[PDB]
Amino acid sequence: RVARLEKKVSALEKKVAXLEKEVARLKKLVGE
Amino acid sequence: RVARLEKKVSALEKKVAXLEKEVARLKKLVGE
Amino acid sequence: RVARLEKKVSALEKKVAXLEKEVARLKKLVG
Ligand SMILES: *C(=O)c1ccc(NC(C)=O)cc1
Ligand SMILES: *C(=O)c1ccc(NC(C)=O)cc1
Ligand SMILES: *C(=O)c1ccc(NC(C)=O)cc1
Ligand SMILES: *C(=O)c1ccc(NC(C)=O)cc1
Repeated sequence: RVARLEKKVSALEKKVAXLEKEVARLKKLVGE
Repeated sequence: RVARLEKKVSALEKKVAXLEKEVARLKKLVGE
Repeated sequence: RVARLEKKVSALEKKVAXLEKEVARLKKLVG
């Protein structure tokens, strides 16, 4: 169970990094 | 401890799915 | 190993919170 969780967490980390970059680019495109 | 973590990771996987979908939609609307 | 996972999961939760806020703002401006 812990090994499987470790792999799920690593996958999530890669996706969240990404979303952060994508969100930062969209914020620039839309502007303020 | 591991069961509790599993629940948390499941909840995160759901939230990231979504964000991915929302971010794909916004990217299509902004273009580029 | 479990404590290392717990730290990683806490970190992700704070990051997803956020992304949700930022995305909610973007959705409102573009919608
Ligand atoms: C949990 O991810 C887990 C638990 C057991 C094993 N392997 C054994 C039982 O041979 C792998 C991973
Ligand atoms: C799409 O946003 C999407 C679709 C299915 C799920 N499933 C979870 C919430 O059980 C999440 C997000
Ligand atoms: C897991 O994150 C983990 C496992 C073992 C230890 N340390 C002790 C001494 O067993 C720390 C962290
Ligand atoms: C977002 O959910 C968030 C982050 C920081 C704060 N700080 C205030 C309330 O002290 C509120 C909400």
